[PDB]
Amino acid sequence: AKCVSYGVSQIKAPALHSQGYTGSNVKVAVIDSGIDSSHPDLNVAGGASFVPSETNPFQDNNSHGTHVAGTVLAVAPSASLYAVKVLGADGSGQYSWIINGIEWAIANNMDVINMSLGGPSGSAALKAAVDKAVASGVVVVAAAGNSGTSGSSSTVSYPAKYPSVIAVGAVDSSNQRAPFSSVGPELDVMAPGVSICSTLPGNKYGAHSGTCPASAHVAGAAALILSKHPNWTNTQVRSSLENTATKLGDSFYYGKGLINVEAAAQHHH
Repeated sequence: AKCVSYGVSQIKAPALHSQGYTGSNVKVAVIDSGIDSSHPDLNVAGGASFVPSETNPFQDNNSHGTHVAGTVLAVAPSASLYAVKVLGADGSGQYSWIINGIEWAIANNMDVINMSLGGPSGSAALKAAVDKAVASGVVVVAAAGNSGTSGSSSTVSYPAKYPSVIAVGAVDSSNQRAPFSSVGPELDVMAPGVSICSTLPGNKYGAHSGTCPASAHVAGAAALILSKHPNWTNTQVRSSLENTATKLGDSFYYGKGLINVEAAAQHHH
């Protein structure tokens, strides 16, 4: 909203805005470090903390949750944000806390989960939680990871690496893969993730780079699509994003390409 960012244009969100679609009546769980709910540029509808040492989901001592929140609303100005705090100030959290956050999002009928986070290692418990959210009809979006490349090996973080999740990589303003953006066959789509200006705690603004801001754009895009097509299943929202992406190169690096929310929101299934 208040900090200008190229990313909103890049994914063609203004075309939805000009049609009157802004993500009205869409519940988006920001599963991250909290959201600074006292930021004048944010509104938070509810939330929960699962970080025993950081009990307030409506404060953010990391900054990532608040930056994600601002990007979600820049793309989908009318979206209802829920602050699901599973990470501490150092941007780390236990998988069990993450799972508790996912469980809360399912129980509270979230339309979209955004997981601005990933760990290097697998968990059947984490996989069961995202698979359950998808089975319950939630669109589950996650940052692909900031682990760069590892030759022919996947560097996609968990839970982005699970097939049920939409794994989002990062491009710059000229649609080139960001050097940090994780790669592999599990990568699904790309979005803007380089020098993204958004809300920071304490009524501040600033640029962040990562798959974290990239995932935020796709969570917002899912909210725009649901506002035009509130009857679409998560399966149909996901298909619309993947099948209408702008091809950018080899899928190992770029998945299906850059999301195009204008194209996605008029996809015929």
